[PDB]
Amino acid sequence: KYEITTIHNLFRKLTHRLFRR
Repeated sequence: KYEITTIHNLFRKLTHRLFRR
């Protein structure tokens, strides 16, 4: 559950800020 669930729930901060950067 860490592909589309936690990936956008616990990474939303990075995805919107510095996903890979």
